[PDB]
Amino acid sequence: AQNPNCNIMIFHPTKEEFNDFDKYIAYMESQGAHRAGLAKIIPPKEWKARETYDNISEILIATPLQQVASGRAGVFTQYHKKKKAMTVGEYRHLANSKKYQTPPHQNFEDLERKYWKNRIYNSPIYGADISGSLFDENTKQWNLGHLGTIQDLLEKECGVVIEGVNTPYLYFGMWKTTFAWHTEDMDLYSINYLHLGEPKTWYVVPPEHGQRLERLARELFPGSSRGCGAFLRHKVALISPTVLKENGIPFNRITQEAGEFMVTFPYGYHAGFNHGFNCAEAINFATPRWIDYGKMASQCSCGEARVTFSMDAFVRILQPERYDLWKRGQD
Ligand SMILES: O=C(O)CNC(=O)C(=O)O
Ligand SMILES: [Mg+2]
Ligand code: NI
Ligand SMILES: [Zn+2]
Repeated sequence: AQNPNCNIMIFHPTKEEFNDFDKYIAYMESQGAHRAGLAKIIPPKEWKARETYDNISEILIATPLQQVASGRAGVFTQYHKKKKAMTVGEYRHLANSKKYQTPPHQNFEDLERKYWKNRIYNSPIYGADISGSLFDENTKQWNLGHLGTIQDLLEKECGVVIEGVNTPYLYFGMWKTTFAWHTEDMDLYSINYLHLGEPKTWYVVPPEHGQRLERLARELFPGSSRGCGAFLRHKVALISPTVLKENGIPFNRITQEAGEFMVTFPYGYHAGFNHGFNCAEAINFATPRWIDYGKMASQCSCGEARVTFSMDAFVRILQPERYDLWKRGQD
């Protein structure tokens, strides 16, 4: 069995290998990459996402989110307070201001230490889940807005024909902006490209050990666990690496830099934070190996998780027994 320790693998495809997306995912899986839950892909040196970023300040962040924390430094939840709209220009200036800027630090390890120590005492502002793309239409390889759709995957594998569309989202981050422990909707894959700016640190639990994380989360957030049998779907809970190590939860960590892709694999729990002002683009996708994870994915039916239009058909086709209850949660 390849990669039995479930280490995060890093890949360096050639320009030739970068032509066929699906083929390269299948290659990474042949090497055991999926066992980690996350992989890094460094594009060939000849590739570019777009020519320049010179005009990105005119993008609108319609609903910036202030991420307010409650708990202790290593075990906390965050709620999103909606703020008034601002342009990317305005947001970048805010990120770089004395109140919000990255503190002086020696290296990534020191910054990680400062994050876990001090995150809860600040409320950074995140621009999330903004429909759009920053890939040039002429970028033909690994363009996140030109992937084959999840609907077409399910049609090809299973023969059914469903509504729904699948488009990318932009994320604008600053120091301490935080993504909580989660898997993807319907335990899909995700792919994330860091377009510009400062790094993003990721933590991941191997898919084969995801239920270990869920058990700890039930222990650490006991009121939340009574409210919902899949409350990590709410995307609000943080658990530090120190706490994970104390409770024997297997995980790995890696820092993504501008110009690099990360892939999350089905049922790979992940969490992380941004080092300073940055812009990422991400999208969900499917392969034939996903279908069995889609069929088994947990669902939030308490009403909190509320998700896209396109998830309806996935639940309806793959999880018909659950459909009625899940849709009462949506409606
Ligand atoms: O970049 C972020 O804030 C969050 N991204 C993801 O969880 C992802 O790409 O799967
Ligand atoms: Mg612009
Ligand atoms: Ni994700
Ligand atoms: Zn719920």
